Amino acid sequence: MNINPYFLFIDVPIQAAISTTFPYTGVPPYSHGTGTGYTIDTVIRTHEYSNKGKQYISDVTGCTMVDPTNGPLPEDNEPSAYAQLDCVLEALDRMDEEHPGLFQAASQNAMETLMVTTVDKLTQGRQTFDWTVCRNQPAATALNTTITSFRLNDLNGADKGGLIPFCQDIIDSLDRPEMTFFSVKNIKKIKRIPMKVKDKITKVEYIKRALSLNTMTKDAERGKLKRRAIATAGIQIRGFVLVVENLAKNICENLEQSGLPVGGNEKKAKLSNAVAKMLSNCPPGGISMTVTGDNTKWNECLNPRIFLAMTERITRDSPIWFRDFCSIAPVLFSNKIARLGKGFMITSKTKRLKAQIPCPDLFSIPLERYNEETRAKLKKLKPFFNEEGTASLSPGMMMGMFNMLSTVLGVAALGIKNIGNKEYLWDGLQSSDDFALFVNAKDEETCMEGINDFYRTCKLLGINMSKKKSYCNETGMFEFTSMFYRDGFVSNFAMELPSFGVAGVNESADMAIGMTIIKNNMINNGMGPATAQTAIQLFIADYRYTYKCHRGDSKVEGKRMKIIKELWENTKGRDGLLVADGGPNIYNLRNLHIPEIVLKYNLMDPEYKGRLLHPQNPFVGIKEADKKMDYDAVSGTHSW
Amino acid sequence: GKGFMITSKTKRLKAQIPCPDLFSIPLERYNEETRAKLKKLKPFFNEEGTA
Amino acid sequence: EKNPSLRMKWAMCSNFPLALTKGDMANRIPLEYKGIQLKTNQMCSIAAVTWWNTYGPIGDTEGFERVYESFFLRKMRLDNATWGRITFGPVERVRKRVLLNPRRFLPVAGATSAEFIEMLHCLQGENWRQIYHPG
Amino acid sequence: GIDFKLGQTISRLRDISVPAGFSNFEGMRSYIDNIDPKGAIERNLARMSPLVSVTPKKLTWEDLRPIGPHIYNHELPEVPYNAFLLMSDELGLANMTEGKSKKPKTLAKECLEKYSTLRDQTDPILIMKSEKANENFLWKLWRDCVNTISNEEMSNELQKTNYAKWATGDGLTYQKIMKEVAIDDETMCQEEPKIPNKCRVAAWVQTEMNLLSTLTSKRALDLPEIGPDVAPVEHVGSERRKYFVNEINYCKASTVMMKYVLFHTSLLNESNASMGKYKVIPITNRVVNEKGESFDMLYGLAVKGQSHLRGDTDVVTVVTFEFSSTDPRVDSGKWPKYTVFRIGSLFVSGREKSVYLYCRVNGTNKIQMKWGMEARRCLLQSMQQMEAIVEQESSIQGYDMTKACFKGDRVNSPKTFSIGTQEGKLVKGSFGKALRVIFTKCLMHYVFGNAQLEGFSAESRRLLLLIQALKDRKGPWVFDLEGMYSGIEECISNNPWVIQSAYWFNEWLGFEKEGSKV
Amino acid sequence: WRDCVNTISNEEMSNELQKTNYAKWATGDGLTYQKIMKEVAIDDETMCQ
Repeated sequence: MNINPYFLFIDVPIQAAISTTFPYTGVPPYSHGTGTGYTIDTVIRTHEYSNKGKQYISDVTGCTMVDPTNGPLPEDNEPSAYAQLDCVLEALDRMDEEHPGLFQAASQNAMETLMVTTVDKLTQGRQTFDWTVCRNQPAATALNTTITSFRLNDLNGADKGGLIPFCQDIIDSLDRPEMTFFSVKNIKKIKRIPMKVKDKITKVEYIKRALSLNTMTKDAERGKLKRRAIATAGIQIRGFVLVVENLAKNICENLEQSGLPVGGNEKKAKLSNAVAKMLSNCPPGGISMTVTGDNTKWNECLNPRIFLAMTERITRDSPIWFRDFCSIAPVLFSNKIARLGKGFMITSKTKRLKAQIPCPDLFSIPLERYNEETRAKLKKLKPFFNEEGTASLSPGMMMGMFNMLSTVLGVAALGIKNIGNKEYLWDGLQSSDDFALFVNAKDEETCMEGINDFYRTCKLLGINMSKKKSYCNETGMFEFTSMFYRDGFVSNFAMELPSFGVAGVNESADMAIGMTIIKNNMINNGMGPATAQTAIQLFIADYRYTYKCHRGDSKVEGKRMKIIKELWENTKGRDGLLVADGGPNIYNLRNLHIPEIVLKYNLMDPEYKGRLLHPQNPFVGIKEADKKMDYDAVSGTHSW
Repeated sequence: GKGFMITSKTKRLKAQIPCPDLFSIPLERYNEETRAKLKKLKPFFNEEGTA
Repeated sequence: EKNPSLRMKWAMCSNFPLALTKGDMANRIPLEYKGIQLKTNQMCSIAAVTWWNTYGPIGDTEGFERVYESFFLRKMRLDNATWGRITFGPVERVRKRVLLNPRRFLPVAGATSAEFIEMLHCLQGENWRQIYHPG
Repeated sequence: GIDFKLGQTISRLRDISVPAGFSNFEGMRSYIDNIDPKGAIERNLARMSPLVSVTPKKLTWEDLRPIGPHIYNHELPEVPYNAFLLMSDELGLANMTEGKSKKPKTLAKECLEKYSTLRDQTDPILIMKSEKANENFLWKLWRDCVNTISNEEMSNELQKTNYAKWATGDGLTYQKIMKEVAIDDETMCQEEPKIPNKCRVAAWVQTEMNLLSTLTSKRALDLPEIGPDVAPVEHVGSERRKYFVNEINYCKASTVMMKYVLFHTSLLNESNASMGKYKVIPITNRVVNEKGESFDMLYGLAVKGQSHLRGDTDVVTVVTFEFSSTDPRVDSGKWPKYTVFRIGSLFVSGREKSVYLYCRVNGTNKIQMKWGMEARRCLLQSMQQMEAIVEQESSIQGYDMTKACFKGDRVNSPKTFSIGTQEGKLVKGSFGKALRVIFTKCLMHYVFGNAQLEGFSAESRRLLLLIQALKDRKGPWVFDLEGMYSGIEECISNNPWVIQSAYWFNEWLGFEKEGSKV
Repeated sequence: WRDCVNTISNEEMSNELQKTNYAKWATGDGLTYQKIMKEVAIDDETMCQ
């Protein structure tokens, strides 16, 4: 008798048991060593899909640029970045016709928001590339450092309030013959101390710094055998990017196909609505087929030049000042520069020695001293390599930069709905690089033609769909946004329930934030009662261990435990004790929305409540816990 | 004296072996000449490290 | 660090991870209590907090409820409420924009007042249903 | 108004960043604003070559073939055991305790004190050394742990700290030199990547699956209490919980999971507390049997050596010495990484049984320790399933089916699911057996998780959904199938779970084919 | 040799190498074995004579 776990699928649908098929209880595969190699494949891969375009030398930076747009049409089934401008405009024109006034409404709404926007908004985000230090620093730190350096070069506008003057000077800063800024200098005093120093760089150096994108390896990524590269941009492009993403978001919000702006429990509704609508529209006696789609090299075949065209088309009726503002981010992305990792490692086994060759000195060593894969990588990288350790990456995109705009382009291809007036009608859903397509036709053979026509049509817009990762079957069972639908039942089982542990802020808060997540999971992710009950148990065990607050009847020894045990005997009413004070846990499903302080107020003894709730106690981000999520908590001695 | 010295070149490691430990090592690790020398000196070798 | 919990796990075991204010109320905590170093001469130990709730002056609490009426209103709405039977049959939930507390798009099958939404987690279910009446 | 003027540099970038066929931005701007396309897509599609197409093919049971046929090749070596700790061959010295919580160092000393024959064993009987492990280094290191654990001092720091520098291999580390010397040095070249060996199925992976889903006499899963249940939903939730915990509490996988969580927790506490020193970290657990008696179980000791590295991915050498009662000679191909000594014997129930000590030099990062603490969510993963399964039954018939599903009732026989095969005949099992199998499957995903398991599980999902479509006669189509198979197969290199999972998938696929024929 | 010539031709009377690090590997000073204690050598099997 040999146990075969896969046999559970004989008596259960795979969708129902799909949760067990996902290894989300294990370590997310992290990146070990240099991510420099991975960044190089991205550059080689990105240019390999656009080498048939036009190659020229950029006069602003001297880099070797490649432009696959309007290039030769693809001849094979490999990924192709040769998007035809006329085809893209045709899709957008069809898109606008189906939603009259949408482009104008989004442009006007985006502008109104831009006028009111202030510089403090740029402080919201993730790690950004700081040109002053050539490193990665928080958005607030980078914004301040950029602001201070602009003051040195007399570039003002940041203090003027609105984002327009601040973004105006950024463009102005690109013309200054030399740029002065504060740099961190590590002088050896033995000790090493970093100080400020007034550093100056030339105009071309600043141009490259402004266009550069720091590259790391995508860590914690789940569901892939091989790592990749995740890039972050500097402050020079942030502000312009926020507006364009706002512009794309406004358009996408009004699209039925779009599923990227939609978030939460509405995804299940979107899946059900689309399949229901397509089945109803199915011709009598026809066949409705659904394609579980997936795009590979989705970011490496999208062109900033096309996004520049889309921004022009979306803002057709708008002031030139706004049209110029919305067209800057694509301009700074067509001339982007990819900073390559942190070099390579070369070792001698006989001498037991190792050394790190930095990126500027990649080709200073003979290529025969690199392994085969790196040797080939560097041979192909030479044309686009810069002497400062960076590689020119004009074609392609970087994941996560233009997500809303990419969805708009994908939805546009879905709106064609037919080719050659053939006897099929296709539609679907789109969210960033993930899509699902439904085709209705009189028979399967005509349905396949519709899918093949869609495949060819996508190739014309720069959208490549993976044949290896894509499959088709009759409508009613498909997958989208990593969600499984089957016969009217949606089985979202890919989100990993966040570690039900203390949020690490304080005792009363963590209990409030913790109990909020379980409640949200019940409401949103359809988390069941029992599993919700157990999620409470696991968190409490974690909560007591971290905070050293076990039940007063427990035999745990500790510094605070002795005081907790003393309080347990002293207090007459044990049920009123807080969990953090060694009190019993009284949380349940019905009461996942009341702070424990308020819960135990009635049961709390007069002495304990007065001590804990002393108006002037010596121990005393309350709204949102660092993504911003609100939690309900009560001020008290535990709020240190 | 002060004893022989044994080294491994695959790890760039070396160590002098004090005389009292002359026979704490398998003789198959000393050089053949010192191997014979110790195989002949064993009868008169004192436990403390004297002959 | 990039993980608040782990940073907090390491912080909790530290001798004096809590930052204490300066005042008379901060001087009534003993320096050491049966060996445990509550404070130092300011930095504070979590044991000092545990002592506060155990031994200390009983502060008055008269305006606490008035400051926190909303939460206490939630508590009494739960306490005075009544519970009915449970239906295990399939349920049909209509997506609507509802108010969580006395707004988000949620699937609700029945009363849509904020009283029911606040407890919605314990009422609706894929293959079960419960009858609830807020107090 | 607003005058957002453009500078000289930005304008020049804009001019050169236009699609092919435009000299400057103004030409591009005018073309988009004026020229209208009315069938450019149709013109291009006709002008596009016909060689590019989805080339779709109908999927049939004959199209589907076994995944990774190389796992049956008998020339390849048997995939070895590479988990951090012994799972089914584990032996833990039980010391009955009243229940008080004590420091791990004191727990180890008392457990070893009870077994004085093993603690005092100074002469090691080597059974097999893997390929390069130094028997003298490993044993001398082990005796360091026992002496340090059994000393009167309250610190777990190893007392040698200089023999351990080389016993653990810490001292055999390459020395970094400035870049200029390396550039000049011609003999310094980049190393080739370490390709993982291709192995074949091993009978020990199936055995662990068989053994770790079984019920034992010891339960190690204890959970905190919750508030009183006043609503029917709370009562049914508690009832479903009670049935679930009762069936998973005593499974061997539950005890194994807790040991992994506790060990990785102690490892992480020491990692921050200790940076450049060597520590002994007992591999302990807390268990309670049916009678309610609580035991302290010691599974070995581990030398967490140095660290001297702050971050996510930075190896911290860990040398594990784990007790076991299984002879490594029985399955030689399973322990090519372990240096195991025979350290003594004991009478578990009046019958003599050997006690070996498996030694191995391992490495870990901060993330692995962090995610080791997070191996209890396998409890959440395993349960979320039966909730759905029980819920689906409750939809069919009103009254709760938890009692019916697990034990049956007047109008419903207890639920059964196919669990395994014997002699080529499918076997059925209760809902408890399926629950334990599901829990164990989740645990092995954590234990054997790596880049290979993520790829196989994610890539194999496409095949699983294709088979589901075939079962429902939905007439699935695949644009290409060899490419899908190649992506799945490229991840089957040396991971025990992936190789075994491929064998299980092939077995299940054949059964589905036979069922389809009828 | 270039460092030698530069040091000799430098304005300062000092006659010591200004690099002090490249010469360390040029002369092979760093290419030396590291001495361990007798116990490990006894235990290890690859430490021959």
